[PDB]
Amino acid sequence: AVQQNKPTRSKRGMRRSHDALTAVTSLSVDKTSGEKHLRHHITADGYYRGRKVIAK
Amino acid sequence: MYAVFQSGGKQHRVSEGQTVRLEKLDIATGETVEFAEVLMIANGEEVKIGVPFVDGGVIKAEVVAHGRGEKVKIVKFRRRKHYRKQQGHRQWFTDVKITGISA
Amino acid sequence: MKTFTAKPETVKRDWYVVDATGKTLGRLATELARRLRGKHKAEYTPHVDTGDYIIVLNADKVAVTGNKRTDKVYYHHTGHIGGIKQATFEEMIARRPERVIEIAVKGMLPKGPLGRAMFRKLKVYAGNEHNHAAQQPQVLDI
Amino acid sequence: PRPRPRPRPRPRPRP
Amino acid sequence: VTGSGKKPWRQKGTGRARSGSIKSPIWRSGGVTFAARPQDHSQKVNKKMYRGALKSILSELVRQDRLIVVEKFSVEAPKTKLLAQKLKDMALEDVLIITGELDENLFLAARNLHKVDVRDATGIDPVSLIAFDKVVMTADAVKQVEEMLA
Amino acid sequence: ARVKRGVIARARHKKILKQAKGYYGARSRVYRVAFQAVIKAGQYAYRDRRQRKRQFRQLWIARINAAARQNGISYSKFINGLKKASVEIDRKILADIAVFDKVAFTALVEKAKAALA
Amino acid sequence: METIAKHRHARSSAQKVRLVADLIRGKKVSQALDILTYTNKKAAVLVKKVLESAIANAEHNDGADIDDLKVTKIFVDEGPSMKRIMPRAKGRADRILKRTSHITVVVSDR
RNA sequence: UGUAACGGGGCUAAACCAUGCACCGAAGCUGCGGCAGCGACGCUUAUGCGUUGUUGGGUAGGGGAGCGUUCUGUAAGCCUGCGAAGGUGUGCUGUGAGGCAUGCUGGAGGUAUCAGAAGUGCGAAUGCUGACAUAAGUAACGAUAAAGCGGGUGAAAAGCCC
RNA sequence: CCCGGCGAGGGGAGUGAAAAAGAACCUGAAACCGUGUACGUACAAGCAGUGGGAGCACGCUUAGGCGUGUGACUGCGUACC
Repeated sequence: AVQQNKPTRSKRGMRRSHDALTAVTSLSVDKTSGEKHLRHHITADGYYRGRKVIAK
Repeated sequence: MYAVFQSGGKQHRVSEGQTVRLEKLDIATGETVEFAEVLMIANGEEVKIGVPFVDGGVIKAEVVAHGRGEKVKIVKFRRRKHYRKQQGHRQWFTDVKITGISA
Repeated sequence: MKTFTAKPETVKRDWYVVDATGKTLGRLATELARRLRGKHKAEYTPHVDTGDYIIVLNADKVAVTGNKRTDKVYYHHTGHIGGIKQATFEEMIARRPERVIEIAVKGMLPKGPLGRAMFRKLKVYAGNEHNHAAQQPQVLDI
Repeated sequence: PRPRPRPRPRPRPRP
Repeated sequence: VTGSGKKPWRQKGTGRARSGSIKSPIWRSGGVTFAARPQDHSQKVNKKMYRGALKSILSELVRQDRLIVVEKFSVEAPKTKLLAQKLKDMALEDVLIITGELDENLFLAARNLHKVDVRDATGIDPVSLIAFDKVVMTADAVKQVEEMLA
Repeated sequence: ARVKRGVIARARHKKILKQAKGYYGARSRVYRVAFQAVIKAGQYAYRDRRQRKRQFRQLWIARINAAARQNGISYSKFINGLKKASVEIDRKILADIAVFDKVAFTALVEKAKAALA
Repeated sequence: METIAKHRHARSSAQKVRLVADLIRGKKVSQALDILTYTNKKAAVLVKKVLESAIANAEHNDGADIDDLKVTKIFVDEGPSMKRIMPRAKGRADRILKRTSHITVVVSDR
């Protein structure tokens, strides 16, 4: 339940080796408006695959 | 041309031109020193093995320094017995430069 | 001055071929361990692998005195719940003839990364024909 | 800063 | 220490160390086991030891030619300017003015000068005969300090 | 006269941590652990000052015994032959002779072989 | 030209922000802003506000060349801890730390 | 629990008996240099010695000799805004506690030598106070009555308004 | 003045001997947490040090070699009270 000796910075650091975040690195430019967005996601303006899908 | 002689408790393999660090002698800084206790003289397939010493061989060397060595920390410790002793030491040395190897 | 210590990048290793036909296992593997460790060279360094490569042939032709051919049991444990296994000398020769010298040499070798490094230079072959003719291995009469 | 309920004691024996 | 004599926590049960009072010296806000008291540091000196030391001090003064005996020492006015004019003519700057009779005319003139001090012949002490570089005697002070030491 | 032990205690801990530089983990930052490490290192330094004279001597013996057997003589007979030949060259020089100049060691082996035989 | 730009007393632990800050170390400001736009962390919008503040300081206070601008050094240093009391069971108290951090972003052109 | 009654490899001599000669082998002994204690010593003389002999593992404990800090006299003297103390590094130095010089910060106090007085030297006491780690970004986010959508506000709306 | 939510915070400018004196404000130690640089480290078992020691990176006069930092491998080595 409790530890007998405290973990070091090594044991803490080697545990956090897999806690690093992952980048997206796959930004897709829009077909018509040419704005960056995620794959299979609409843009902030409301464009998806060139069509103004949201009209809002 | 490298020769082997005896010194203050140890032997050295020295050659003419190089310098060697050995134990402190009572020699002035500027005068020369002669080592007649040569043990072996090898001159490039001309070898001489003294028994015990080489007959007619002497090393005419020249002293350059008489300083003290590095400080070593002697630590005496006895666990759970309330004993601990600290002591330092700087051994005296003498830098000796070999200037002459007589066959 | 400071005594000589052999540099690992400047060592001069050699290739040797010995024949294990009619040889006593202890008397042979010890000499192989001596050459692998580098105790025969005047430039021996305890922390530097200065030995030579050894190619031993006829691994199954090694001989043992007395009744050790059927009574020398080679124990090894699998690390499991009840996995202790044993094999005699006669059985191990038929199954893994090359493993007899390797275990005998490794126990005669120092333990550690350096001892494992010098064990890599021991080439064992059950037959009398090896595939290391490219290194020009000379015959070692021992 | 409060203490703790203390470990529950076992039934004490005798001779 | 202004505080309570109440036990902080229980003797057992708690995981804390054993404590009986918050005024303990191993605690903050109160401590000092062996606290000082107003005491007397003066130590007794024998009469022959005190008189013997003064005679040995005066004997070393004439060996280091620091004792200057004169027939008289008195200023006409209590002004410190004319007293500072006086000892400068005899090439003295840091002296102990000791006279047989302490006159207020000389007492006032040496009150502001740091390096001089005026005393009465009966009121001599060892430290001023040592701290000051030179010491000057008038004629009748020598005959009064001779009998008081004997 | 209250004496504040601030400057003296900090300088005492800094001296210990200065000697403990290079140690792993808390043995170079924590004064409690470093002081044990420095004392243990000082004990090892005193101990290994004797083992250095042992390890080097047995190293030279291995050097001599290796080169002597290359010339066809055991170490036990080589030192005995050198002793009978009135030769006082120590194992430190003899190990360095065999490493560098193989020619001089062969003359020393032949000198010890003539005295032994 | 260095143009340091930091945000002290950020309401977040330094451990959580260092995960975000490690993503944009050694990257162009154009790519770093795009990375921080689609990163779903609270520290992602925290350091994005510092980064755009660092970009604006690199054009108004001194220098030029916004497109040729690289985030060379970035680090998160822990700040003061605001300490509260969390009432726990059995009448005992466990003291919690509202950990803060100092997000320092320095971006140059070389 | 696993060979597990040569340390292991392994050994028919690398096992046992007798003999001999070598070698390894301790901080033991010898060689060199250095320090200290004690007893003698030719004669030096409040002292070093060409010396000479011998000693120097150590708990409790006893004896002897020292280092460092604060304050006081020394000392209205000395250093110091061309930079004190403290802090942080380096190079020397003594057997040692330590000391000297100096790079940087710092900014106005410190203090020679010789004496005196201690609130005079912290690793431990489940020691006290304050700060920061640890487990760990883990449990948990506090009745399983339940939320879903649209519009508005706002930098940002699952929790605000309709 | 600019970024930022007419925020918080920061960067410029200015005052100031000094803003590594900005109100959390003289001096800012250690524990602890970081970033950069040099080396080692993903086949190698243990009080994590010590003796030896190759390699690498620098700092130098010398053109021979020392020093600093890391340190493969290796004998020895089971913390303090």
